Amino acid sequence: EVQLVESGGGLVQPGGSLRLSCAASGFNIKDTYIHWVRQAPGKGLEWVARIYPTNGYTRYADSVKGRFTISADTSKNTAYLQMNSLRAEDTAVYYCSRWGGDGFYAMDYWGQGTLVTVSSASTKGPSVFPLAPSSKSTSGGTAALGCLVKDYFPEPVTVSWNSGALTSGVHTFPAVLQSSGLYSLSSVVTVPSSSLGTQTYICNVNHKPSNTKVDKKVEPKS
Amino acid sequence: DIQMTQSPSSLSASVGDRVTITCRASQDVNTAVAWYQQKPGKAPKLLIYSASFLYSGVPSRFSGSRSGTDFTLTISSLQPEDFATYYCQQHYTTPPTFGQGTKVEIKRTVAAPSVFIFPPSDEQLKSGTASVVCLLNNFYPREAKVQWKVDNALQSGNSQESVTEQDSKDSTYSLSSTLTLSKAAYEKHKVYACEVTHQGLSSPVTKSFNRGE
Ligand SMILES: *C(=O)CCCC[C@@H]1SC[C@@H]2NC(=O)N[C@@H]21
Repeated sequence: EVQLVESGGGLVQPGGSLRLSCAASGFNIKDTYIHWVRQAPGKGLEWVARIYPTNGYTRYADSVKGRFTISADTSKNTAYLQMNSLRAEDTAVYYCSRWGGDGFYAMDYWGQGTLVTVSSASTKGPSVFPLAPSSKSTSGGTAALGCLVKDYFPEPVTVSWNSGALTSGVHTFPAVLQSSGLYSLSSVVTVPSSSLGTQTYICNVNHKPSNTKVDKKVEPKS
Repeated sequence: DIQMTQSPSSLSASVGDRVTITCRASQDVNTAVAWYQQKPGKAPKLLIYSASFLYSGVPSRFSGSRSGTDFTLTISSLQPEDFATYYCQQHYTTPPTFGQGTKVEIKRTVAAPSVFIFPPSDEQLKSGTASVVCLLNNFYPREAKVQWKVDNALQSGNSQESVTEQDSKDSTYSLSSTLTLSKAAYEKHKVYACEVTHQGLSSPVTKSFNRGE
C-alpha cells in the first residue's frame, strides 16, 4: 500500500532554516507529482509547493517563493522541503501528498504531517497539579477528578490515566495559550464516588519537546 | 488564482439527515475539483474526485455533483463519525486552491451538563499562583454560559475556556473554565463559585466552595 511519511519538524527560531523530508513507499515518485500542503493551527489548508521528480520542475505558492525550495531524490524515493527565513507565519503542520498521476490530479495519499513551530520562546516542561475530587461527591453516585497541566511550551503534551487502564469517561481538553505565552490544559475523568479513597487515580503526563514525564497521583484532600 | 468560495462555514444536522455543502469556483474549472474530509488531529482524506466520483473506501452516503461553476458535496444520511471539517479544492490551475472549509457537527437531543468545581491544590499555591477549575461534563448543545463569582463579585478578564471535540459515542461536549488568580488574591477571598447556564437546565446551576473548608 502507498504511504507517505514526513519527518524533520520541530521548534525553530524565527529567521532560521529547517529541512522536511517525505519518504514514499508502495510507489515510485518518478511517476507522480509530490506536494507540500500546510495547515496553521486552527486554520484551513494551504498548498505550499510541488515537484515533478523526473525532471525536477517545481512550482511554489507566492507566500513561500524564494524562501523555500522543494526537491526530490528519486534514488531515495524521498522529497524534501528546505525552509529558510522562517517566520512565525510559517508555524503549521506540514503535510506531504501526491497527485495520483495518469490523468488523476486529486491528492489521494497524504502523510500524517509534521509540526513546525517558529518561535523565539524556549522549551519548558509543565507542572502537574491535582484536581482533587470534592468531599461533597454524592455517595454512591459519580465524582470527577483530574490533573491540571500548566505552563509548558511548545505543543504537544499527552495525558493518560492509570497507564491506559482508565479510558472511559476521560476528557483531555485542548490546550489554551495563556497570556504568559505558555500553554495549559486539564484532563478530567468521572468515576464512581464509591471508588474514592480506595482506587488509585494517576495521570501520566508526557511532554516530549522538553523530555518531561510526570505521573501525578490524584486523591481526596485530607 | 482561481478562488473556491465554500458555504456554509458550519452546520449542524441530526443523524440520518441530508447535508449539503456547496462551493463556487470563481471561474470555470471544468470538473477538476476534489472534496476532502479532515477529522481532528488527522490528515485530510480524499472523498470525491473529478467532481462526482466516489474515492476508495468512502461510504456510499457521500456523493458529489457539478453544475457549471457550482460544486456540491452531499451526505445523504449523516452519521456520528461524519463529524469533521470538509474542504473543496480546485486543481484546474496552479496554485490548487482550497475552500475555507465547512465544520459539520451532529445535532442530538438536549443534555444538561454535570458541573464540578475544583479548588487550587496546596502544591500550586506554594508557587504563587492559584487556578480554580469548573468542569461541565457531557452536554449538548455546545453553547453554554459559565460565570465566575468570587465572594459574589463577577469576574472578568481572568478566565479561559476549552471545549472537547464532539464525542463519538454520545455526540456530547465537555467544557472547562479556568480562573487564574495570584496566591495573595486567592487567600484574601472566601467563596468561589461557578454559575452555569444551559438549555438543559431549568435554572442556572452554581457549584461553589469556601477556601479552607
Ligand atoms: C477583599 O477583597 C474583600 C474580601 C471579602 C471576604 C468576604 S467578606 C464576607 C465573607 N466572609 C468571609 O470570611 N470572607 C467573605
